[PDB]
Amino acid sequence: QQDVDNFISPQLPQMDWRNMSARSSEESIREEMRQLAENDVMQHQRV
Amino acid sequence: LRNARELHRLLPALLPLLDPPVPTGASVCAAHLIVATGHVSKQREPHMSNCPVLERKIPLSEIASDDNFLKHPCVPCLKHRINFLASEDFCYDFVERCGCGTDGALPPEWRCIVERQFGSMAALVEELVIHASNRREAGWTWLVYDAQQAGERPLLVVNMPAQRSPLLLGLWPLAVVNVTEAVLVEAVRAESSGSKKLSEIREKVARDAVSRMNWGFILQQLKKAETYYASSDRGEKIRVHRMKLEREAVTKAMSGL
Amino acid sequence: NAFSNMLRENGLHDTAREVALCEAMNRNKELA
Amino acid sequence: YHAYVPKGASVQMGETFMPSNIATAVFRETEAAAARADKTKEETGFFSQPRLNYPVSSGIPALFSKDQFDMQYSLFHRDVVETLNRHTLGTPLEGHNLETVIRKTSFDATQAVAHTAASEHFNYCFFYKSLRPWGTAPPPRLREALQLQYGTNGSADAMDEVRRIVWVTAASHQERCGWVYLVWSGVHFDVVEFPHGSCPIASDLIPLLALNVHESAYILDYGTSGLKQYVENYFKACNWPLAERYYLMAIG
Amino acid sequence: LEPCTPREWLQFSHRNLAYAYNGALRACHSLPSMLLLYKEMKQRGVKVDVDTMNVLLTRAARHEHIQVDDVFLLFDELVALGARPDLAAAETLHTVLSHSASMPEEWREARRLQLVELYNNLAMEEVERLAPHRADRLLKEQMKRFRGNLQQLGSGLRPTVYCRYLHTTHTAAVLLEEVHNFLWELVPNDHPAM
Amino acid sequence: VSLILSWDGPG
Amino acid sequence: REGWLFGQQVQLHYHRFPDEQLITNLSRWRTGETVGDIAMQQFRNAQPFDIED
Amino acid sequence: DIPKNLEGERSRRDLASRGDTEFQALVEFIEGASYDQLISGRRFKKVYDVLSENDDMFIWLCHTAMSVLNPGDMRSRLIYNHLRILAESVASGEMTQRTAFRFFESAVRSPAYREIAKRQLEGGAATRLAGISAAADVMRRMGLTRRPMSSYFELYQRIVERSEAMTPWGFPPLFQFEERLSLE
Amino acid sequence: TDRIRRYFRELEAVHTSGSASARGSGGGTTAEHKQQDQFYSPENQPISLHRNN
Amino acid sequence: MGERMRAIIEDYSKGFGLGPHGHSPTHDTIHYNTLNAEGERVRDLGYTDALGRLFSEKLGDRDVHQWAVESCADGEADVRQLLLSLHEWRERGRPPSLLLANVLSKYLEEEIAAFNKGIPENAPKLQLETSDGTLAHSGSGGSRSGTMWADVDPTTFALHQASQSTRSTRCDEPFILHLVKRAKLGECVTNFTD
Amino acid sequence: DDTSTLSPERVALRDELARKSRLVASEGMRYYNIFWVRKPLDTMEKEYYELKRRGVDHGEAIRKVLQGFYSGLAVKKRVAAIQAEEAKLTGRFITMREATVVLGVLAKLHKEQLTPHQVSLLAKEQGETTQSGAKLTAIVSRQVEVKETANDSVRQLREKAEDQTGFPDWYTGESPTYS
Amino acid sequence: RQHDSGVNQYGLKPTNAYDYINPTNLINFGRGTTFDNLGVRRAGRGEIDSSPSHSGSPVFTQAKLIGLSGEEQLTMCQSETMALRLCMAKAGKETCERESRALDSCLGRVGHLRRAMSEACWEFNDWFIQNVSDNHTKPFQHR
Amino acid sequence: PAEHNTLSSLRDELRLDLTAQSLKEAWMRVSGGVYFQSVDEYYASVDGLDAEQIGEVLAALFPELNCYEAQALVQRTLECISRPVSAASRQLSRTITAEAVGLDNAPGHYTNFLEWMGRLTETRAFKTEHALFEFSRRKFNRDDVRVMFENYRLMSKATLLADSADSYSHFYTVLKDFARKVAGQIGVRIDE
Amino acid sequence: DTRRRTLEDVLKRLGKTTRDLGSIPIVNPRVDVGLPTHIKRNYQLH
Ligand SMILES: [Mg+2]
Ligand SMILES: [Zn+2]
Repeated sequence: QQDVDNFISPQLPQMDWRNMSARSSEESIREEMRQLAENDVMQHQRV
Repeated sequence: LRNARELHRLLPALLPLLDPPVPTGASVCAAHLIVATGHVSKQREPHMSNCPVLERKIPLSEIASDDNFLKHPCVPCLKHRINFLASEDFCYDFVERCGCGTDGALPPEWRCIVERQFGSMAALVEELVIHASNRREAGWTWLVYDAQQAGERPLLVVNMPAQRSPLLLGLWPLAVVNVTEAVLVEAVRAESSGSKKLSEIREKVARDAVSRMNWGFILQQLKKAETYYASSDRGEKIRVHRMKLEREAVTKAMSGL
Repeated sequence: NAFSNMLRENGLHDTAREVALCEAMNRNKELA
Repeated sequence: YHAYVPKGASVQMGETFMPSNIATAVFRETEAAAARADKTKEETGFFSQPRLNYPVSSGIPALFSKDQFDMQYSLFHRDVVETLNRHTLGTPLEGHNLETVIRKTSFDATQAVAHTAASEHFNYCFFYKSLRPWGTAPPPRLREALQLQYGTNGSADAMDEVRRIVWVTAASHQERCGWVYLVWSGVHFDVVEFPHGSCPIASDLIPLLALNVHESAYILDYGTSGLKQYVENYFKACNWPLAERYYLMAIG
Repeated sequence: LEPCTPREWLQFSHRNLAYAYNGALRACHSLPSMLLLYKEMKQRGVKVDVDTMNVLLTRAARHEHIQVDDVFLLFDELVALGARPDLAAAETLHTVLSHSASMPEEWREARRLQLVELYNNLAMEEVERLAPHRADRLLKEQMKRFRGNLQQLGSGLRPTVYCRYLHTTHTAAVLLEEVHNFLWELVPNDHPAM
Repeated sequence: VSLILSWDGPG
Repeated sequence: REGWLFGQQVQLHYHRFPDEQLITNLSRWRTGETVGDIAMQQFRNAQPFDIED
Repeated sequence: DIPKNLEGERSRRDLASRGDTEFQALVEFIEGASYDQLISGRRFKKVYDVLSENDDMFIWLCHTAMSVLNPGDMRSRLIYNHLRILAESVASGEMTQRTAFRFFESAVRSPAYREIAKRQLEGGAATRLAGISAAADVMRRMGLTRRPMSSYFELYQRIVERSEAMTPWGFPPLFQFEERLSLE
Repeated sequence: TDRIRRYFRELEAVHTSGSASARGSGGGTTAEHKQQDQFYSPENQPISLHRNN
Repeated sequence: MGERMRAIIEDYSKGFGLGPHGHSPTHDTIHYNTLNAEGERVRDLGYTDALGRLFSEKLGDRDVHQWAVESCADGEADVRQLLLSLHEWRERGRPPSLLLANVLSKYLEEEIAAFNKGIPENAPKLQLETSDGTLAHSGSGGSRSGTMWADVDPTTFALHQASQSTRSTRCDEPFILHLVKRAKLGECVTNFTD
Repeated sequence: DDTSTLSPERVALRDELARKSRLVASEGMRYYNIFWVRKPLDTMEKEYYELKRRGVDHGEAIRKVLQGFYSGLAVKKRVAAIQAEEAKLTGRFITMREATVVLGVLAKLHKEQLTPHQVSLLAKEQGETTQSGAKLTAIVSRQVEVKETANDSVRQLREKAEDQTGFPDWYTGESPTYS
Repeated sequence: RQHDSGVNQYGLKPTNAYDYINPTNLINFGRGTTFDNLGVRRAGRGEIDSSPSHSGSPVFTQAKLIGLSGEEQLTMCQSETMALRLCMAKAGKETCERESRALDSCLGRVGHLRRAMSEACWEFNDWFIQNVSDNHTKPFQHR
Repeated sequence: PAEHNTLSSLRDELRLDLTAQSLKEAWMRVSGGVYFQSVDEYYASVDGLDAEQIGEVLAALFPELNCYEAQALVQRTLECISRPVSAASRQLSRTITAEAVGLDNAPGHYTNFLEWMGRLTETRAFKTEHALFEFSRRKFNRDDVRVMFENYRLMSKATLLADSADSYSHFYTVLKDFARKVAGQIGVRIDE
Repeated sequence: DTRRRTLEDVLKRLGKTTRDLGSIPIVNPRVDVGLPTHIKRNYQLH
């Protein structure tokens, strides 16, 4: 049944740096602040 | 600070192995050394057998002194040392150029760019300050130009781990602030002298470093940059290189056939 | 393999090992 | 009276040398001290600096002046701790061990603040605990262990060799920000160099000795070129028997 | 536990003790701690296994300071006690024979000869096992692996095992493909062919 | 062997 | 002695003291199992409903 | 169940020559696996009783630790001594558990106690660490157990099991301690 | 809650048995297991264990 | 019997006077030696001079008495005196008498030089100078010998330094037999009380 | 005795504060109560009363105090990201996108049960990929052969450093010189 | 000591003067009586005199509370059984076992659900005995 | 709990940081439904793959890591996906940090009593007591008993005198296997 | 431990105990060492 028929991609942490620098900008942190302050109201949802 | 002597001794043993990039020549620039030496693959150049710094027989700082190692140098080590030296004295030199608080004359064009980017000069002052102030290590903080997003964002502030150069990321260095702990220390003992928490004094070093900057130098730097990414030979070289990379993909894909 | 095989079965392991070693030793400089 | 006397002051005998002026200036400094003590009581976080087992009112013998060591203790380390506290409150890491902060913040860029501060806190601690003021002679069992590895046909060659390899390792870390440890891998000894914001527990080794290779450590005394002299002195002042009982506990 | 009562004797055997000791062996993470247990089980007569051999030889070949000499000595001794070598064992031996360039040449050739002997005995034994079941695909695979391992060792399946093989084949396709394989086994892969 | 059994060792 | 509601002999609760979740789980806490733990957070101080008219 | 009252030289000879009964029981139960004996449920029962003998005191201490809101600072030598003495009086039967408990909670602590309690506690529930550390300390310093660890282990374990129970730290006053009518 | 438990027992089941479609003869098998366990038994593949088939 | 035993012991062994925190050992709210915090503080420090180990390093193996007859030429000093003072200084750690300090000064001068040659300016050096009358090494700043302590009670000091295995007390036996017992029986030979 | 020290007004206040943000409520005590540290709930109540006695009404005082907290938190996590960047280009720290490579390894190991040999082989060919590995790799569809863009590597990290020029000197800016 | 303070060697320890004149009261409270069972007046469970009391009248309805085995009893699956019944009644040309599959799924779960409820209810009996019941000691309120 | 996304789905975008939550959702996406109670269970499923072997794979992938930090990375990832490992090594590290910090400025020395009370849970003596406690509840069987017996018969009067010194450890010598059983198969007889 | 006679058992077979030797520098009779050794070990005491 094989004969009929017939994620470890290396990612370097140095090459991501541009994206990390995007997160040091106070625009994106203004945004994460708004985001996290909207989610900080007490949730009654649980699972 | 000045490594010119140790590098004067080290360089001739590097240059024959750098002939790939360019061969033996009179004047070499620390920048081009830094980039030629920057990323070293374990695969191509390993530590040669009986590597004197591998078995901890000789220290990396003293490999410049003994001549036995200079005859038959271990490429990755020699490289690492040279990279470090060239980078650090590139830093000191650069800082001695930006660190002239001499002329309080501030260019109009610089303001013109900075307000478009940040929205004021105080905004940039504050960017530099919080980037130099809050650091994971005591390094140097750089203000540089990146051609990538350059239409949108001309400038950004990267604080580099230790003495590592921004040229290594393909960024064009404009200015630099020295937060290395020698500065912090002599600052501390400059305060107890006359005629306290670390955080606030290293931020005081940050924003008394920013006030001592010479903006004209940054004008020349930025203009040089823009001119460079505007050059034809830049485009041409890019084309020729990517052409080579394509030929290589093709021939390596044909090799298995 | 005619020798070491006999010696292993007759109880002598070490001499058998050395002799096999010696036969391979011979074969090396016989073929080369 | 100990509770009433401020933190820095020494309690001693009156020699009646005090002119009324400086006698009043002192009371004013004490009042200020009381105020700043009231605010430090509330600024107090979860973690805190370690109590020192040995008196540092004078320097650490053969190693540090008073100003050097107290620029490590009361300046850099306490900043590290303020940082650590700022960033471990309001996070899932509230009120856990120094370990479970170091270990659960390992290798992530997002929590790099917490991890760096944590590991520096540990390193400084272990450094203080690695210094015995007049030094000590390395115990027999540890010497037997080290000799079986580093020693080449010489008597306690392992001691000169270990205090050589430590020097070499120290000089071979160029950035001058970090730590040098003598550690037990669990199958063998070795001398490892950790960069700033990294720790032996994070790499799951077992630390024996610590040496502080930060330039801020040797600058006030040995200058910028004085690292060799610095290490050489450190071994005059180090604590071996500690390293030994840690080694023996590691083994069983 | 040594049996005490007749009831306890009915639970007991040397050949089963093998199983228990194999477990206790897979438990030890270091070769040194294993060696002791092994010495015991050797001394109190305990029937010893393929498995005792696999768990010993693996953790002897990973152990950093072992003289390759003793790995092979140990194998030999396990076999003298009547453990049946199998593919895993032979293959581990093979891997140990690669990582040693530091030994005398005659030693390396002696042990290579023994290893080829072993792989061939294995291949035969395994043909006899798989043939009566009309397993052809599976058998062909196992042969593919024996052949593959025997070529790195600079030899091949002997003609003998090819004879015993060919007489047990069922499909014609397999018969011809097998003669084919045997021929290719003699020459390198760039060789002239029609 | 008598020596190896009787010897004190400083000298 | 009787509670008013159903005549209970105790006052109803689930938890009382600040430490109990910690002290109960202490080995897990030194280990560091409890870092992202949402069970020791959600229900730590959780008390019964008021069932009363 | 005649408690032996202490006596002359033979009785102290046999207080000093006693050894570990916690262990001897265990041995004698084990010994039933010998070829010439059977394994007895009686021998086992005796082992069980000796192991689980620590409910009269350990239970009491569990109550002092977990059953009392705000028993002051339990590290302080004053309250600590209160607890120590009462413990040694629950062992050796000099006091009822109920009486020693009501003694503990009614013991003298500090003037204007509640109004100092408003400077620490909101609902008057202190932290339970000091209580357990003191309660283990007392059993260690008093000679309560032959093997040192057992004290701490039992006091800890019994608390952990009760943690799962509905209204865990409250108790009906009649069943909480010794009284005419008891629970099974 | 039961739903969750069942979901994650059938998942890990599916991966233990799906490993066989990942590795046929890759490993995990002992020689002693070849002796003892390859025989038909009530745990392996019984015929039927019940009356009235 | 046990209770009054405990009472006598706890009453006789209790401390008194004022501690480092300025209060009694029995004081109400504030405590000393929390969780053997002082015990550990002795564990990691230990009681030893720097001078002590410099001496025990330079002397090395050779006989104490021999050394004493050497370091005194005939007219120098009574051997009994510096023998006494040496014994009381090495074990039973004490401040060395200015006799022993003078002898050690002109003996060890190169080791003290080598220990003193690298030190920065404002940090404690190591010096033997008796220009001041008194010997108490709380008086010199602990810089006279290498001592970190003002005072250590003799018995504890002796126990601590004897927990270091350098000197021979039970090693009087033949040398090699002593070492073989040490190796094969370990230090766990005295686990056994028989 | 158990009687709330908290008067009903206080109760309503810190309850409202607590329900408008969970962060503020949990900050001091997430797991057990850490009682020797100050707590945001308290500090915020303090500066709330402070606002009220300067004449700010209820609503605006509450939202103002909450803004204070949130802005402080904004500072903190800006710092965290600023150091996060440095730490990622230091090379030894990892965000999720690389962690998926670690998980990738563990999962590949489990799924197809691997011999330690196969594992070591995996390691060396992944080392080859990691370092010598090239962007723009070509597949043969024949005539027609297509080149696409691959994963990360060190050589790629070189070519990124030279501006994809293939040369170490592109910087015309002034720097030190050596002769 | 080795057992309860309210129970001595021969039976319940007789405190009030009623016990000394009537000492049948010490040793016999009924036919669920054992000797360990004195002073604990409630006897085991499933046993005679095992029932807990609430303000003096015994609790004999426990199963009826959790809705196991009562007339008012909680029903797990209704929609299913109705759906399937509808299917059966409509026509005989098409037979739907899809409905019978949804239903038998439902049941398969129901079993474990019920064992859970029963277990929780026995825990309730235990709790009710500890913290509520007076053990038949207080006067009836219910008439 | 704060900053905890209650409604998160698997088709949500992967969070950036490494938390038990983020890593477990990640792992769910990568491996599918593979979940293990602890790290040694994972090492059970891979059968013969030690920490360091994998450590070489990761030391290859991330080039600037050490060899020690490469295994550490593995252990930290596995311990995030499952419980932390139980090892003598980590117990030692814990002890070492605990005493490297020393006393603390907590009022009653609170965190120190925490640490101390915890660290005694891992002790030999504590385990012995746990065994005696489960023993008291009749949690053993006949076999456990005969095992305890023949563990006892192996002592001498001398061993007793030595191991009765601790007042505990002899209880451990007898109960060792049973204690190890609480805290943590011959097939068919083949004859000649 | 060997086949040598200590001075101890020499005294036991002579029957002098420890008291009779009193004008001799030996204190501990049960050591194995010469007279000169005995003198040097006790020398600083007088
Ligand atoms: Mg009735
Ligand atoms: Zn090298």
